[PDB]
Amino acid sequence: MTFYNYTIDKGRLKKLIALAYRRYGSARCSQLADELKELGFRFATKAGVSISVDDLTIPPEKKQMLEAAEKEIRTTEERYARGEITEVERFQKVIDTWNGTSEELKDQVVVNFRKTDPLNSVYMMAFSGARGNMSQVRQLVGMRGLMADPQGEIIDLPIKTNFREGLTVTEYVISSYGARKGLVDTALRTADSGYLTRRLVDVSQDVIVREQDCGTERSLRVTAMTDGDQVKISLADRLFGRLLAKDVVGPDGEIIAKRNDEIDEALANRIAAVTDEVYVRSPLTCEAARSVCQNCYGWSLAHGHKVDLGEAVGIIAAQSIGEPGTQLTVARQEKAPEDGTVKWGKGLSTRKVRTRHGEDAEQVEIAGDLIWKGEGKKQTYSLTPGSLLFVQDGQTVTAGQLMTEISLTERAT
Amino acid sequence: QFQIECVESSTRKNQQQYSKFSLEPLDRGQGTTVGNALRRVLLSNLPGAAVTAIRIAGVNHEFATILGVREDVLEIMLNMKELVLKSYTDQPQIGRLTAIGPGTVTAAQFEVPSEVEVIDPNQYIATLAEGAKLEMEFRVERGVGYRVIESLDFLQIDSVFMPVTKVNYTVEDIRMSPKDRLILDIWTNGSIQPREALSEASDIIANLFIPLKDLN
Amino acid sequence: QFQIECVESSTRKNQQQYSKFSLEPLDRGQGTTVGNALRRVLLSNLPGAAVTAIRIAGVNHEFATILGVREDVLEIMLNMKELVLKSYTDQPQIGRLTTVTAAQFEVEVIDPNQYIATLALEMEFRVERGVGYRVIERGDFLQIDSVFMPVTKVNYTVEDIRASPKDRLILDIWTNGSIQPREALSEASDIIANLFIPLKD
Amino acid sequence: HIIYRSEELLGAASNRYNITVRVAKRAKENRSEDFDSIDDPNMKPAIRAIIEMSDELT
Amino acid sequence: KASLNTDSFISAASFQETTRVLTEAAIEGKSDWLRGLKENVIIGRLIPAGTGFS
Amino acid sequence: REMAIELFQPFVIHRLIKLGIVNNIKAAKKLILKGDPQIWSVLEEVITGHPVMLNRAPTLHRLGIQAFEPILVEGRAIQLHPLVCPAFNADFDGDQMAVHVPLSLEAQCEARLLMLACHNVLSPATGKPIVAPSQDMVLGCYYLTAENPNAQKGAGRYFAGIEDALRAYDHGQVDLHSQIWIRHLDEDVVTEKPDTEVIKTEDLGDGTVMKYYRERKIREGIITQYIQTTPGRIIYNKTIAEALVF
Amino acid sequence: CPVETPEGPNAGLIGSLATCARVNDYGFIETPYFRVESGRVRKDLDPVYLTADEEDDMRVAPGDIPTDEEGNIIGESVPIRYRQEFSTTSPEQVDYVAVSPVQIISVATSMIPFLEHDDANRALMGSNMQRQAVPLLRPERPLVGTGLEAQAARDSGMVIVSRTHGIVTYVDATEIRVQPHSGEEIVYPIQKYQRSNQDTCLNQRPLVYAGEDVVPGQVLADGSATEGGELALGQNILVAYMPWEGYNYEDAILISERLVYDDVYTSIHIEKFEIEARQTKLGPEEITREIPNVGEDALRNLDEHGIIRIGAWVESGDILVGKVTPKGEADQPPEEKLLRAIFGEKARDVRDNSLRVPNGEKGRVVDVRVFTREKGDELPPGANMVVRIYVAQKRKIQVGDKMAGRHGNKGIISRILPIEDMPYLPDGRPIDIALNPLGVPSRMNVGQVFECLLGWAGENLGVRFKITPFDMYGEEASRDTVHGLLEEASQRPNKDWVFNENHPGKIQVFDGRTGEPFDRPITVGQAYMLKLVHLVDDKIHARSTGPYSLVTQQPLGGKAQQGGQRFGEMEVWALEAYGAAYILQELLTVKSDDMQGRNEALNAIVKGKSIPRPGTPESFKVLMRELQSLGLDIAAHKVQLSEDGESADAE
RNA sequence: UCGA
Ligand SMILES: [Mg+2]
Ligand SMILES: [Zn+2]
Repeated sequence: MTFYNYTIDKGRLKKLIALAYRRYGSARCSQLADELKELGFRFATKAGVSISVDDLTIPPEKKQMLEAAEKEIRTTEERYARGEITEVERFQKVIDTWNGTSEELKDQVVVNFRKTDPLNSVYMMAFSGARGNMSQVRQLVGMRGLMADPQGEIIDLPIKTNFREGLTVTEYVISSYGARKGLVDTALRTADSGYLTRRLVDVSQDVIVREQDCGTERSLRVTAMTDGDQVKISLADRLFGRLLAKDVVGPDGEIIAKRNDEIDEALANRIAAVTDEVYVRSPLTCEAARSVCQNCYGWSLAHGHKVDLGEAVGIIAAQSIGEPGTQLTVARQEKAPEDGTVKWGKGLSTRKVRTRHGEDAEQVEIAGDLIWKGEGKKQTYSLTPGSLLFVQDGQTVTAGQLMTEISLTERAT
Repeated sequence: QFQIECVESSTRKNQQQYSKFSLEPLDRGQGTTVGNALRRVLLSNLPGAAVTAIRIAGVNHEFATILGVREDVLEIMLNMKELVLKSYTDQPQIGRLTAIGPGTVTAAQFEVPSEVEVIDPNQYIATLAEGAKLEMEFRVERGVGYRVIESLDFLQIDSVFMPVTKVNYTVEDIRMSPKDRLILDIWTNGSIQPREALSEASDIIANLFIPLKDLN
Repeated sequence: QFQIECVESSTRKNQQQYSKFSLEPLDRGQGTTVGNALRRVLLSNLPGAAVTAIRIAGVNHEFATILGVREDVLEIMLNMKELVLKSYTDQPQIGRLTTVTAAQFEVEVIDPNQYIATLALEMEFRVERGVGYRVIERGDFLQIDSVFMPVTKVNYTVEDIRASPKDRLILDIWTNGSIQPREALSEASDIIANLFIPLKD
Repeated sequence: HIIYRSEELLGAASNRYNITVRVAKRAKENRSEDFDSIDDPNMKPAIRAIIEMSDELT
Repeated sequence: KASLNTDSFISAASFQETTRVLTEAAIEGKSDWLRGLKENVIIGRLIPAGTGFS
Repeated sequence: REMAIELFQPFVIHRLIKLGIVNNIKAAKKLILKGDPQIWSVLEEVITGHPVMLNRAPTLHRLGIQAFEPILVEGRAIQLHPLVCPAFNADFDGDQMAVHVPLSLEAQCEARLLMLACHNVLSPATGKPIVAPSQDMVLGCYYLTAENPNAQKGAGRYFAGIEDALRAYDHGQVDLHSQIWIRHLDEDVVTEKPDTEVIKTEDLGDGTVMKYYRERKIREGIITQYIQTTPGRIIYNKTIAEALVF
Repeated sequence: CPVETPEGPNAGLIGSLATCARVNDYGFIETPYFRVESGRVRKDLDPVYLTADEEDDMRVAPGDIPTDEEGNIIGESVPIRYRQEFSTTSPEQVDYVAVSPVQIISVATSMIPFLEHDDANRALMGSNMQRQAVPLLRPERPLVGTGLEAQAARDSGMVIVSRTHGIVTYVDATEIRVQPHSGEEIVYPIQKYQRSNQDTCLNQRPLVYAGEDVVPGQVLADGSATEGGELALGQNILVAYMPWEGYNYEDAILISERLVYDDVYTSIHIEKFEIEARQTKLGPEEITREIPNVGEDALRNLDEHGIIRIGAWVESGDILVGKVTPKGEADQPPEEKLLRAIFGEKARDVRDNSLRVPNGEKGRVVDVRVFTREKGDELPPGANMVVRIYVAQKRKIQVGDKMAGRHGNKGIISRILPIEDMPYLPDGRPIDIALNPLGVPSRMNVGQVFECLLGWAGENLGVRFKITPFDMYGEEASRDTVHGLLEEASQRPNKDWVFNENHPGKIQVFDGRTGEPFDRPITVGQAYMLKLVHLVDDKIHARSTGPYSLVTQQPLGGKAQQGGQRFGEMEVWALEAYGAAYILQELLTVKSDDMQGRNEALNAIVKGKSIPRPGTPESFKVLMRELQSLGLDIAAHKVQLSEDGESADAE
């Protein structure tokens, strides 16, 4: 037995249920979940968790961040009356200010729930994942945000209050535009997902595992599903419950992975740490007569072992896709720790351009070392083509000032 | 040890009797054992008496009216449901009521037999206005707790038999000894005394632990 | 109208007895006030015997090690804490001690083989009788923490007897081994009965 | 302990849709053999086919 | 489209375009051998999956 | 009771003629609608071992139809288990569930061996289980294994094993979030932010060295090992021991 | 109204008119507005009632701006709406202002206090659940009411109002007699327990006494769901936001036993039954008492006319009207001819068609009005005597009923605990409802916490606050109103435990079973809960074997006609994904659409030996004959050795 | 029309 010496969340409870299935089966796993809910029902009544008004702790830095955000709006409205910015440049400054202000309020809520009191009734329901969510907490103690029109146009007037301070009559009809849009989109979602599930059944109703083996040699190459910069599905999550078609020989010809070997949960972590492209058996490459082979399909994901002869895999495949159908709705920042005068140089042809905001920025279309002045710390920075710089040759920046913004369409009127 | 005393004994206008008791001394953690066990018996196990059935002598069901009375049969049965009565015979009794005149009907106009008394007078029943007459009669039966009603023109009422309304107790420390001091508040409806309800509640708990120490 | 019997009993390899009782018939609501009042008396208000103070030669404080013994002197304070015995309400006496060799002692010792030492040792302890617990703060005999707990675990469940409805109390008593679970129920019922007899008046 | 006896029967059989037919075909033999006046209300013929098949499995 | 171009005319007429499948099946003289699911439900027999496989 | 007497009506009538109470169906149907207490004793002996399939519309996945073993309860609603609530996607604000009763002997063996709720822990879509604490039991387990830095009441005490701390929780010795050292000789101890480094190395006499850690305290030459934890985490770890080891 | 709309299929197509909205003679909706002249709201004259012409011409401010006492407007930046866009301009440039903050919402949304603190999705549900609350036996006015309940009660038409400004003379339970002054005795009739359309009561109770001056517009007699003056749809009882032992797990309600014996949430439902003595061509039907095969067990409440009396307690399975029907079959089987020839007792020519009480129905009969011919009323053709029976019953609150509040916190009661098991306040008062606090922060139901904490302040004071929605100073009108009035209730010398300095909206609650206090303080308060029409009695349905369809020979569907549950296409796909092939064949053959398989399956359970292999279902043979009538030669064959013959599925 |  092992000793869990940490605080138990919802996601740490699902790892305990999945560990009891792999070792003991289904009868002892259901008894573990039957005893874990006697423990949860007993110590929730003994705790006495309750919601109150003052449990919704509004952070005291909200007033200091709302009057600082309105100063950036007041210095933009006065620039609009001088003809220095357009209507699109004024609209891009107002929306990016209030959306950026709500991100500082959302991060201040999580910090204030850990320094003031770790055992808070709103924080316990959201951090443990019982019923709350951070999109629902920020509407209770933070800012509501920027709502949109019934057609989709974001209104420039924000809702600075929340459900604890109370909305106004003007802020209630703006919030009703999204409540009606979210209500009529739910009823049309069930009619589109219901017809999609029916079409997936009739196209795969006669897909029954009839034979044991077919004797094919084709395979399907699977890799890590990376959506550009960040990864979504790892290699260990795709090899789970699928047989092998080729040997994996990474270190010195390692024979730990052979052909037609059932990959377990811990075995998929060993293949993903050696190679990146694994050839597995798939029903796309299956050569069978009006059926899918038993080795080409893989494991039963609800039983933990291989599939049996004579069971419809197409009905389970059509039901697994149509079930979540009703619940389906590039540049970095730069900084400088030293204040001084930048050195442009003749090596970069920094041309003048205009950004999406109402400010001028010299656009650099080539490389170059944007070196700023310093006493002992020579702060240097590299350029990038297509981005823009802000500092001019001869200007003394302040402490921690933004030097530039390096980079790591649709038509509208 | 175990000195029982009464701190105060308040009494409302013939409708409630509040008394404050005290227990000193006790053990290190027996302030909750004596306190909570005496509260659960006083609120659910004390027997009482109330009006079970009413024959109004002229209306067969409950969803009709009487010509001349301000209230119908249903509002009369709700006023007699909260009537405070007591008895000693352990038998269903019969009490009558007549009313002629334009005045209101109170609990003092009843005709109860021997060993059955009305504790609270001036209980509001339906009023008469100068042109009618009420000849209803009621049945007084004893019971424990709350009974479910699931003869000749009798209307059954789901009466209650709880003479004690609310019991409150706090545990206080005395001044090395970890002993406690328990005070108790008993609120009755006048049908029984709080000193008599404490003696009856202590009889049930003492008899619940008689055959657990002799046979074992 | 009341009957009480034991459903089944069990005893492990160590002397730790266990029994399950049944209370029938109880009134509506009386099954909870009986099982909860019996739980607080059986776990807290029960006299027991334990080791409260030991004395080992060559040991000055609770963190120094003694030559010859594999474990520290804190382990001797923990192994002597779970010593199952009964003093039969006597005056505090002096006990002596000369594999584990737990079978020898200078009071009837129940299950006399749990753990003493694994040396390749002269101890002098005392036995007191009381109720509750005591925590010894640091700063002759070395007084250790002792817990007088003759009954370790009490579980009770209340279910409906028939369909006025009745209740049925199923009481489970996990004793230490010094006293019987049937005997511990008769002692705990004597304490609750002595608190309501002068209250009846 | 009936749910613990069913998980041992479904395991080490290689076909969960075939060993449930042998339980259903043995329960009809236990029902025809229990046609006398003695009828146990706790041990159904469908439950007795699972206990008897797990004892002969070992 | 793949649901209507199958070998069974009963499984295609119950899904969509009943007047178009039965017109093509009558002229071509198609034959359903009751293979697979969604036919034995209409016929009234055991499905070939599950325990009705063998 | 009034719904089970209608669903299991041919099974009650067969038991009445077999026991010798009635002789036909007309004598049995008049005895059922009369309301005798002997009829409910027959209905109690019939439903034992008879599986009943429960079903909630709409049926999105295949775990929306599961079989159960019914019991006669008091009231007029179906007492559903709270653990199968994410499976049926059922909420207690007006949901109605359809009840179905099998007849043949082959249908009873398929509802028990293939359609029972205890054998449906894992979902058919992914490999992740859905029978898990969801809303009210996660909050009971988060508060149990939490850390309250104000209500200690006897923190920093050494106890002899797991069973010594459970006997100290029934008394008023320790709280739920007290810092408690527990002598535990096992090495498989998982925790948040684990470490293998040894800080504050203290050496005793006769060559014995104490290996101090952030949460552990191991006496090296392993002789003893003390674990700093809360008594709420000991009650949680004791529940997994009595459920997985039988 | 942007909030009140039904959810589901008709989401947005069925709207509701607002509070101050008005339709002119042309058919356009108008809204009143106050004139603003030079930054000063001219609240002296009548409004303008603009007919949606303020879009491209006028600048309209809502009713939320802070104004002064006839001087000016306090705010410097007034948010307005101009050409369907929101903007903040100068207060001297505006033209019109709204007359009320409840002008946007309807008359049902305005009954929700603290509407600005609740979400718009839960305010949609709170307005729909308020229109489903049953009238209780003794209603009670809310303590946190909005103040608009008095106007909605008089405009409903079920409240007797005065018109003469006179002196009340005689008051009883049936009429109220006053005399007009500056044929002088008018009689106001009072209906007593009349049946409604949704099986509820329409009882009216007298309010005034004899010898009292009245005014035109004064309540003389309130309705069933109406208290004195204002409307009352529920009760004010104690609430606590604490999880119990799984009894309030997922939107479930735990109530106490005190709500049962105090007649709280007890409504009266009056059902109506119908029978008719029609004209059968074999012989005329008449209502008699001597009906065959029914003894003295059901002929106790008849007055020798076949019809029941008034005030008879009927239960499930009784006989309300005993009606016979003549038959002319004369097609007796040889088994029944031998059984009748032994013991005699030759069968009559009549058949018992008596009106009976359905399953799970009981009550007291209150109206046995019979409408026959030659009495002054018209009858439908083919009918001799029309009997109408009205049965009233008193339903208490039970396990399985659906209760809700004014903020969308609906739920179903799962357990009714006694008062000694519920938690209790430190004065000894127990807790009625133990609600779950987990559903509060996930749905943004903040106004229900403001309502219970303010109603608890009105409980200890007895003042019955009236709080209008949509304020005043920000953060000084909702938090410091509740916490400021809770401090005033704690200043009493008898109530010091009501308010705490550390935790303001919380007190210490003790457990009822063990007597030990909980570890954390719990928010208590006086919540206003309603009782909806979705009771547990109307959802019970079961069927063993009943009627069947006309063509497909399948079981019917319906609670009132003993129907069966439908096993649709999504339910077949779950069993097809399982291994349940024998359960799927059983549900489609021996339980539906088989005139032969249903007989052998029912005979197998009674005898005790089940048989396999059911026959061909009836619904396939109907489709086979329908495709042959379309001109398609479709048939079934056999592929056996040297034999290709068509099979006869019908014959 | 109304519930999920
Ligand atoms: Mg639901
Ligand atoms: Zn293959």
